[PDB]
Parts: sequence; structure tokens; C-alpha cells
Amino acid sequence: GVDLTGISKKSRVIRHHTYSTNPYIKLLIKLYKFLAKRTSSGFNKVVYQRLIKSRSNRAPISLSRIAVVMKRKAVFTAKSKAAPIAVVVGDVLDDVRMARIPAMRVCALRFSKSARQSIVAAGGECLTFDQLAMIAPTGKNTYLLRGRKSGRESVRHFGASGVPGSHSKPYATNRGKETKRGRRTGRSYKRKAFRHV
Amino acid sequence: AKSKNHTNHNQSSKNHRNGIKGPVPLHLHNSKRGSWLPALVNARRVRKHNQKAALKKRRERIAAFAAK
Amino acid sequence: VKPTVSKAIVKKRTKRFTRHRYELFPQLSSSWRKPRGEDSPVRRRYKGQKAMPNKGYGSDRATKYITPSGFRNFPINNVEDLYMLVMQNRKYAGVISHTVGARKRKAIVRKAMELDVRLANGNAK
Amino acid sequence: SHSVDLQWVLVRQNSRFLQKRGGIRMSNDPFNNNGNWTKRHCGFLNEKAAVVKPAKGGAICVTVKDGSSNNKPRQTYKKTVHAAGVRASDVSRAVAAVRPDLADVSFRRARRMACIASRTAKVAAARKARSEKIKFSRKSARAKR
Amino acid sequence: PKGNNAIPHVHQKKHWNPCSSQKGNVKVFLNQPAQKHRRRRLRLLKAKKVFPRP
Amino acid sequence: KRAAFKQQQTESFKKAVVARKAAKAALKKTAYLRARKYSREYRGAEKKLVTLRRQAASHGNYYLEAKPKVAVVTRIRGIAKVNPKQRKILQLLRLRQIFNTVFVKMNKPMENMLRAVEPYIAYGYPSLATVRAMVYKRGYLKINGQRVKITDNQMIKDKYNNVDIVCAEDMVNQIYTCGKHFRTVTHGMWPFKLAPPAGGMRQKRRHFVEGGDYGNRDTLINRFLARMI
RNA sequence: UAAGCCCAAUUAGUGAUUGCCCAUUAUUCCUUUGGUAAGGGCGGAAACAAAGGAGAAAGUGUAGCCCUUCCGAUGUAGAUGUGGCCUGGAGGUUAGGACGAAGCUUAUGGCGUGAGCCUAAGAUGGACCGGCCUCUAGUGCAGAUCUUGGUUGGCGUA
RNA sequence: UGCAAGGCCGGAAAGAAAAGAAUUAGAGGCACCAAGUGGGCCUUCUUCGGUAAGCGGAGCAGGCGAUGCGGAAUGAACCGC
RNA sequence: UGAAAUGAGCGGAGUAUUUGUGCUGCGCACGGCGGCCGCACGCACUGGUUUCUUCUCCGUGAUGCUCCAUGUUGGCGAUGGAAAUGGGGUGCCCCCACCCGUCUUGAAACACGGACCAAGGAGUCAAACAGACGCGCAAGGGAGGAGAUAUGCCAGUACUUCUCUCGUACUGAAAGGGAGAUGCAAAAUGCAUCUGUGGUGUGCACACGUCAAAUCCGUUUGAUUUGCCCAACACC
Ligand SMILES: [Mg+2]
Ligand SMILES: [Mg+2]
Ligand SMILES: [Mg+2]
Ligand SMILES: [Mg+2]
Ligand SMILES: [Mg+2]
Ligand SMILES: [Mg+2]
Ligand SMILES: [Mg+2]
Ligand SMILES: [Mg+2]
Ligand SMILES: [Mg+2]
Ligand SMILES: [Mg+2]
Ligand SMILES: [Mg+2]
Ligand SMILES: [Mg+2]
Ligand SMILES: [Mg+2]
Ligand SMILES: [Mg+2]
Ligand SMILES: [Mg+2]
Ligand SMILES: [Mg+2]
Ligand SMILES: [Mg+2]
Ligand SMILES: [Mg+2]
Ligand SMILES: [Mg+2]
Ligand SMILES: [Mg+2]
Ligand SMILES: [Mg+2]
Ligand SMILES: [Mg+2]
Ligand SMILES: [Mg+2]
Ligand SMILES: [Mg+2]
Ligand SMILES: [Mg+2]
Ligand SMILES: [Mg+2]
Ligand SMILES: [Mg+2]
Ligand SMILES: [Mg+2]
Ligand SMILES: [Mg+2]
Ligand SMILES: [Mg+2]
Ligand SMILES: [Mg+2]
Repeated sequence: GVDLTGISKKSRVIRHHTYSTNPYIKLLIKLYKFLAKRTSSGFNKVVYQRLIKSRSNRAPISLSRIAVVMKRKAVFTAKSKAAPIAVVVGDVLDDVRMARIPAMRVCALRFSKSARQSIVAAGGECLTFDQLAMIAPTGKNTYLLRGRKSGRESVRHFGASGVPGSHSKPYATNRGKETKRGRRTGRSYKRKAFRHV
Repeated sequence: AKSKNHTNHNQSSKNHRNGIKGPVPLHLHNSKRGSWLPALVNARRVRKHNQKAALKKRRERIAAFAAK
Repeated sequence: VKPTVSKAIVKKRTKRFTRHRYELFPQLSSSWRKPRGEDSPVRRRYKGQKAMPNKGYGSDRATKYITPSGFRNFPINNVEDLYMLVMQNRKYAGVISHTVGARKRKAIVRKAMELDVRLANGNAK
Repeated sequence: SHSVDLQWVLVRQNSRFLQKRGGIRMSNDPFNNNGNWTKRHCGFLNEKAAVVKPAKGGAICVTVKDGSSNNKPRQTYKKTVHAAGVRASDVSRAVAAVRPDLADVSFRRARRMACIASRTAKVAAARKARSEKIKFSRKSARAKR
Repeated sequence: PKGNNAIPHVHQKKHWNPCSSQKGNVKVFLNQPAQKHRRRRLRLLKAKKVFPRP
Repeated sequence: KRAAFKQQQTESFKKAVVARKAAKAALKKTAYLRARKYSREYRGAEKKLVTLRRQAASHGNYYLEAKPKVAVVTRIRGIAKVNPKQRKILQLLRLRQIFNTVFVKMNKPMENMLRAVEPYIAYGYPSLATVRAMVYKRGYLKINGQRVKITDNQMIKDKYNNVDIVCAEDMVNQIYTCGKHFRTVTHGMWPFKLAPPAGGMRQKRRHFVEGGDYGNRDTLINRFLARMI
């Protein structure tokens, strides 16, 4: 025997295959597994891992956010160079709060119809990953982006709302029911809003 | 019938199975709430001035870069 | 046709794993069942008791599923099924299903002789 | 349009050409040189394909799908019959002209067809000699019309 | 254990389920397409009867 | 015939073969020179100490030997019923199995650790023959997290990527003399796995002074390990 | 003249270092299985008819795409996985049967670690039914002083 | 132009020497969902009540429970593993 | 049993190199005495000598991705009611071996349920909520009820409007109120522009340099500088 106490606690849970049933997703996974194995770019490896990931971990992104980050990168770029291609492993959605945008080249798994119309009208192009693999096989001159995950209702609900320093929402259908005792100083006590950690 | 009252026999082993985790480093969660108020107020005035200086500095960098 | 030669078959264990105390009760089948009694001597691995199956008894992957003749069995039901085995006739041998009648068996046996395909349950020849 | 890669994903687990008996997976696709259920050997699915088949007498016939009329099933496969005595290398070169990755398997299949033809003649003659010493009691003939 | 769940109010404490001792109190919609067909047929017949009035 | 991409593969492979042969010949010459240098150093040191001892005795004085700098430690007990403090130390020494063996520096931080787990170990001061036998016969390296037996000098050179460690005699010299790369060499090796001693032990439950086995037995450890290697 | 107690040896003031026996432990060899696993190959090199052979899938999981290498493997209550096994019915697809379907019998062997699957024989039977992909459920028994039917030692006994 | 606080600019940095002058089968951090359990018992050292108990009650650690295998003739907990 | 023999071992060519022992030179080092005397033979000059001792130097990539396939001498086997090798059955010998299920700290127990076989026999259906995973659309998503005509084989499928519902905004007991950035400035509803992360610290990829190690010389594997920093965390 060999003393290997608590050795199973160093194992990590990682997904090695997709749970999706989409044949086009499977084709993309095949192509980018080949590219990641046979090239020396970190871009391909990151893209392959994100393609493997699940739907909840592939949050969508906003066209306005894309425009803002592209502008903040472009303000410090020489005028003799071309703007990078935005790349999102996920969905791109339109934004009504911003009406004027520059011409951008965007590659994504899926576009909403409004977002596609807005990009084309501004004067950009919508690309797919198979087109990207031919335009830039190693991912040179790209801009990898992710969508926002905090702000989801589930995240806002995570935790216990009755302990000091917590601001999570309780699971309740009647908004006016869980007030009074434990939430007001006049009713016995009030949950403390702040606590040093 | 009577039973066991209290013991601490196995508790140390349970606490070390997932280890006793160390403290959070000092540069995180260093909130100043509840400290001596007169010093807190004066520090707020300085931080407000610094933010305005940071915005001005970025504008100068942009203009210089555009001029090449 | 002669089967392709492989290395010697080992067969780690030949006796079957039978249920505990099935010989004392007529209604109990010999099919294996995992004993889950709290005081069971088979589950607790006493020296003079029956053994239990586990992964260590697995067969060599080089010689797995190979019959004593050296072929591997592939069930067939009619004459057209023989053409699947034409190229790989040194690896697979056909097995005629039990419910195929005597009239149809005559055509299957006659055709397999010409194609040089081995039948596990043919007749004479 | 719809590529071979997409189609192979759709039919890999379920097809009328896939024979999964016992634990063995085989194929009864008429355009398969091996009987193995792989994407390379699925002749009914690839854009181009070639297969070696026997012909009447002792000849060897090569069926070729050139990929120019895949939307017309009646005109998809074209046959080129070669008389007996053709070298197996010549048959493989005909296959290699349309798919270089089937040269080795088509060479072996050409030799296998020739050996079968000679064996069939030898077996038939021996069976006829045995049948000539038996009186029998019934014999049927198809009507000529 | 119970954990963190919503406090349930499912309102099913009366004898609503038909069993060996209760008649129950339920309503199902298994006749919906048949009734739709019947209503359309009745409308067509009534129109034929009162022709040519709207 | 061969066309296009099949040609430059053949030419590049042809250059790879000749470069491999040239590199192997150069490494063999380097290992020859270093082995000759080390052997002369070992003999010269022994003759120097012999003369020094003779000079002290002729005039009625004494010669004090240098304190040992390297120890060799082997575990002689199983994995059952070990207290938490002893368990932690045996893991930091990489002695997780019975008859595992390691080389450690015999300094003050290490000496106090060996004292706390004395009933589980037997240790002493190794000789040149003992160090050489363990490396050549029981030597394994850690390559990509795998336990790989040493079979040629090119494997050693690739693992360490240091100009001072290119051959098996370099590893022996660093361990025996406690060189500046002592930690690098020993950390890169898998713990040694040995057989039980042929002929048996006396009593694993008593100290060597009491007629048992555990504890510090000085240079007599070499006779113990000679029956295990 | 211990086969008892206290010391002390290993073939004995002769020549220097291990008397012998017994493990699910240690070292080493073969095989299986699973990895926080580590690598390589996958543009068919050329040539080759019977009268050196086959294979070569860009791949979680198979009769594992193929090859090399290293490490771990017991376990009550409990959790999870399985191109993991079995039963009644439905949508498809592919077969079988009076030259004998289902059911039933076995010193009938073969395969699988196993749940089980398949063949042989019936000097059995007489009309239906197998495989594969999906769907579905009143879907797997050794014991509940378990339910119903039948049988049984006590016994040719009281 | 001293002290306190938040920043900006610049320099240096055996990346930690030598004196016994560490070591690691040494990837850190952060979450979500949920089971069983909530009668324990034994031993080593330290102990409180009791004349004492195979008695009652505690501290540190290791075990049986949940576990065989090799030994003490036989034994849940002893020795080895 | 040579279907890759990598060999101090197979092949080829030389038959001399150079390891140690012995003897010995100079300078340094070491010991003793107070610079001289000693050096057992330490370091450098790869110091000299050859008296003994010892062999030395070259050589075969895969144009083979993987698996299988090759010696010698006798016995048995010449198609049989044959031989041989595996299975299967019954007996015997040496060794090993307490009755299952269960509650329990503890069962084999003088603890409970246990004569045999067949058939039957126990986590299901509905509703509210939440998390993980699959699918469609997305600042919007979706009904339901009902109608209309293909439709008069068909309890299915195909089609439809308003509306309704969840969400895009929250807060107060209530009357009520209701969230951009920058610049100038300091008005009890200030003014002006609208290609834009409110700020700071830590932070994938990409771009610009530099340094190591390896290299078949084409490039790889690691570090780091600077810019922008995506997701995310902390402090404002
Ligand atoms: Mg929000
Ligand atoms: Mg209690
Ligand atoms: Mg078996
Ligand atoms: Mg128990
Ligand atoms: Mg070729
Ligand atoms: Mg609880
Ligand atoms: Mg002993
Ligand atoms: Mg002890
Ligand atoms: Mg293994
Ligand atoms: Mg297990
Ligand atoms: Mg039913
Ligand atoms: Mg029987
Ligand atoms: Mg049931
Ligand atoms: Mg039953
Ligand atoms: Mg130091
Ligand atoms: Mg309880
Ligand atoms: Mg008690
Ligand atoms: Mg219990
Ligand atoms: Mg034990
Ligand atoms: Mg006794
Ligand atoms: Mg030689
Ligand atoms: Mg028993
Ligand atoms: Mg009791
Ligand atoms: Mg019991
Ligand atoms: Mg009793
Ligand atoms: Mg009871
Ligand atoms: Mg709406
Ligand atoms: Mg309107
Ligand atoms: Mg809201
Ligand atoms: Mg309101
Ligand atoms: Mg108020």
C-alpha cells in the first residue's frame, strides 16, 4: 500500500465532449479541434474550449457593448492599420439604446435578425466561423469577447437573504408577503445591511 | 434512558479533511466603513480630485497619439 | 478457408460465478446476484467462500470473442447475407439462425461452398 | 449545399444499410468494397465512388460514380466491363483515377473475384458428376415464352 | 432536510380526487374538438335554414 | 512516383538523421572526459586524508573528520496507525511507502525533522558505491509526470537543461559531494523503490542501539542497503 | 546431556558481512479496467490477375480508429455513470415460418468480468414471430406471523 | 514644505549572499444543487465519582463500526500488514 | 529461431592507444621548530620514465501507419467404432470452510422471520416553485379560449386577429415620485455637445518589442515590457 490520503480531492471536473445535439455544432467542434491540435495559437485553443462549453456558460453579448469596446481599442491604433475582427462564441443581440455605430466585422455563432440588419445597414459584415477559419487560420488581428453573466435573476437569488450583509432576493411569488418581522427594526429586529469580512 | 452528553472526539479530523483555509489577504475587502469619520471625510475629497485628474490625463494621451 | 492465426487464448477463469446457496433451494436460479446482506460471508470476503466478479477477470483484448475454430460469429438469415462476408472471409464465420427452415438452408449451404465462406453450423463437407 | 460531412453525421447511428448483429457492425451497401461501416467506404454517400463487381463468365466490372449527375439517380452510376484475364493492377488504376484512397482495397477485391470464379467452376463440375449417378424422381422446367 | 425553497401554497386539501370513497370534483376537456365540430355544423345548418337573411 | 510534399519530407528527414548521429557522438566524448576528471578527484581526496591522519598521529595529535553532509533514508514500517504530525513529515520527505528511499541534506532544519519520525526510518551516511548503485540500477526520472527509467545520457541532458548535468556521472557527483545543484538533481528523480533485505532484519520495533533496526546507524547503512538494492 | 529459564551465534579462535520456514505486504513479469492521463499516425509512398495475407473511422462512450508510455484499483449508509442487460405495447426499417412460429425439456456446447445472448437435439408442439433506431409503461422477487392454488415429512403413525 | 492621507514621475532590486541557513507524489481562488448521519464502542497517555466493576463521566490521538489477509490454539478492538 | 539482431557480444580494419602500479622534477599546499628542517607522496605543469598491467578505432532510418505469418530430433496421427486438445458429469484423496435476511456498539448465538413449488406483490399520477442539462426566439417571448376553411379520411395536421400574461424600473405605510456621459461652471428644474467603457487595482486573446532553451534552421516551447483590456473580483 501507498499513503495517498485525500488524493481524489485534487481531481478536477472538466467536460471533454459536448452535450449538444446540433450537427453544425459538431462540425465546428471537429474543425476547431483539428486546428487547436495542429497549430500554435492560443486563439484556437480558447475557441475550442468555449465551443465545448454549455449554453448557460455562453452568455449573449450586446451590439452597443461591442461598439464601445471597439472604439476604446481603436483610439490608440495607428491609422495605417485595419480594425480587428470581433469574435463571439455565442449570440449577438441588437440594442435600441444606441442608433449610430461604425462599420465592424463580427463573427458569431448566431445573430438576431435585428442585429444582422443593424450591422449591414451600418456597413459591416456578418461572418461565420467557417469563413473565419479561412480568413484568419491562426486568429491574427482579432478581438475575442464574452457576454455578461452577472445580473441574471438566478445569480441575484443565490444565497440566504436572512444573514447580515446579504442582499439576495428570496423565493416568493407574493411581493408584499415577506416584510415585517426580521426586515424592520420596529418588528423585533432587522437584518443588518453591512458586515465586515 | 441516559445517553452521551458531549464529546469532541472526531471534530479535528473532520475540520482538516477539506483543510483549514487561510485568511483573505489584506489588500482585499479592506473597507473603511465605521472608521474615524473626520479622516474618512477628508479622504473622500482627495479621491474625487484624483478621478478628475485621471480623466484629464487620458485626453492628453489621446491627443498626443493622434498627432503621432 | 483457414482463419487468421492469433496468439494463444488464455481464459483467466473457466468456472462460472453462481449465486450463493442456490444448490439448497430449487426455486433459486444459478444466475449471479450481488449479495447485500450485512452479515454475508461472501460479501465480507471470507477465505473459504465463493468469489465475486470484478474488472480483473477481463479477457485479453487481442483474443476476445474468438471461438475455438479461430473465427468470429456473425448471424445470417438468407443467401444475400453471405455477400457481406466475401472479403473478410478469414475473420468472420456465418451462423444460421435457428428459425430458418430446412428448405432455405439448402440454398444457403450450397452458395457458401462456392464463395468459400465458413459456416459455424453447416452440414458435413 | 449539403456536404458529405453533414450527411455522415445524420446517418451514422441509423441507416437501412447498417447491419448491427451480435456486436458487429457491417454494411450491405452495394457500393461498398469492404462491408465495413466507415465514412470512407460508404459508396452510396460519397460524392465520388468506385466498386468492383463480378460479371457474367469470368469478367470483372467496375462501377464508377463520377459526381457529375448526383441529382439524377437513373444516370448516377456508369459501368465499364473488362474481359477476363485483366491484370488486378489495371483495375486498381481505374479506381485510382476517381479516388486514390481506394487503390489498395480495390486491388485485393479484384484478386478475390478471380479466385471465386475459378472455384465456382471447379465446384460445379464435381457436383454435376455426382448428380449423374442418381436417378431422381422430379425435375421442373421454366416455360419458354 | 428542506433547504432554500419557496413556501408552498398549493390549495389541495379538499376531497377533489375521485377515489373508492369520494365522488370527486373535477372537469376535463376531452370533448373539446368534438364540440368545436358540432358548433360549426350547427352554424352551417342554421345559415341554410335562415337563408337568405344574414 | 513520389511527388510534391513527399520529397522535402525525405530531405528534411535525411538531415535529421545525420544531425542525430553527430549529436550522439559529441555527447559520448563529453561524458568520457567528465568521468575521468571525477575519478581522479575521488582518489586524490582519499590520499590527502590518509596523509593528514598519519601526520597528526606521529606527533601525538588528533584529526577531526568533517561532519557528514548527506544522508540516505529508507522507510521500514507500513502505512497503518500513524499520528498526524508523523504523517505530515513522511509526506514531505516523499516516503509514502515501505522501503522507499531518498537522499537528503544533513543540515539543522532536516535533522530536527528526521528526529520526529525515527521509529519509522533507518538512515545513515552513504558511500560512493551506494550512490552509484542506486542511480544505475534503481534510477528513474520525472518526465511529464511519468516515472521513466534512465537508459541513456541524452535523456538526462534533456530533463535538466543545465550545462553542469549532462551525464549519469554528473548526477552521482552532485549527490555524493552535496554540490550546488543537489536540490535540482534529487527533486527531478522519482523516489527509489527497493526490495526487502535478503537475510532479514533483527527487530523493526527497537532502535539499532538496542539490537533493533530503526534509527541512525552511521556508515553501517551501506551493508543494510547492499542487501536491498 | 530440555523440547524449561537468562544471555549469545550461524556452520565456528579457519581466514572477516545473508542458517532455515510461512502473507491478498515489498521488487519484478504477464493480463484487465479507469484516468486532472502523456505522446505518435491518419494527403493511401511505388509495384504487384488467378491457376506473403488483411486492416487503416479526425475519433466521450462499441466487437473500443491504430500503436507506445506512466499511475491508481478493497469498502456499510449514500451519490453518480454506462453505443450496460432483460419484459408488455407504439412509429419506422429489415428479415423469418407447415421442408414447422410461440411455448416447454437439457452431462447441447460457444461467447461475455457480469446482468445475459446464441447454436445443437427433442424419438416435443402445432401458427405465428426475430434483429436494429426512436417512443411508451400496471417493466425484473428468496423471505413482508405476505395473497391464492397445489404438494409434502410426521405416517400406514395417534 | 514638518507630520497624516490618496495619487503621479524616476531609481534600485545577492528576486534574496555567507554563517548546518528548509522541504514538498507543492496548480491557488470562487460558486450552485443535493444525500446519509445526528443511539456509538475500544485502546494509548492525562484524568473526575466510586471499595470495586466487562461501572458512570471527560481531554489528545489511533482504531472497530464500514475489513478482509498473515500471526498470538480459540476472541470486533492486540501484533504485522 | 532473425519478417529492422545497434552489440566490450554482429561485421570490418589495425595491433597500437591510454587506465592504474612503481620511480622521479620544479613551484604551491601540509607537519615540526623558531626562516630552516621534514615530507607518508595532496593541487598545477594534462611534468617526466615504460619496469609491470590493459586491446583500440569505424559501420547499417522506417520508401515498414498497424496486426498476423519462418527452426531441429523422436512419439501419435495412413479417414477410423481414429488420434489429440478443450468443455460437461460422477466418485475419491490432501488442504480450506460456523445459517441466511434483519435491528444493533456488538450475531454464528440460548435474539426475531424462515416445510416445498407455481402465479401475483410495493417511489406512482397531478399541481406550485427552484437548480443542472437539451432546443427555438430575443428587448422581447408565449399562450389560452375561440374562429375560419383545406374539411364535408381527420379527437390529427395546416391558418388567424385583437387581447391576456411574464419581462424591458424601482421605491414609499400612504398621498406620491421616478435613475446617461463629458466640459464650462456653481443657477432652490444652470448652460453646451452626443462615435460612447464614471474612476482605480488585479485580470483571456490580440498587437509591438526583448530574453532564454530546443531546432530537421523552416520554426517551436516558455517567460517577460508596453497598449487596449473581454468575462470576473475588490475599493470608491
Ligand atoms: Mg441588470
Ligand atoms: Mg446522542
Ligand atoms: Mg466464462
Ligand atoms: Mg456489521
Ligand atoms: Mg499505391
Ligand atoms: Mg439533519
Ligand atoms: Mg523477525
Ligand atoms: Mg507498537
Ligand atoms: Mg495498468
Ligand atoms: Mg470499488
Ligand atoms: Mg401492459
Ligand atoms: Mg440435471
Ligand atoms: Mg408492479
Ligand atoms: Mg415467484
Ligand atoms: Mg544561506
Ligand atoms: Mg436514531
Ligand atoms: Mg452504558
Ligand atoms: Mg450501524
Ligand atoms: Mg485491521
Ligand atoms: Mg493461549
Ligand atoms: Mg569485436
Ligand atoms: Mg458459511
Ligand atoms: Mg442491545
Ligand atoms: Mg446475522
Ligand atoms: Mg448464547
Ligand atoms: Mg421484534
Ligand atoms: Mg406582449
Ligand atoms: Mg386595431
Ligand atoms: Mg425587475
Ligand atoms: Mg406604486
Ligand atoms: Mg415612509
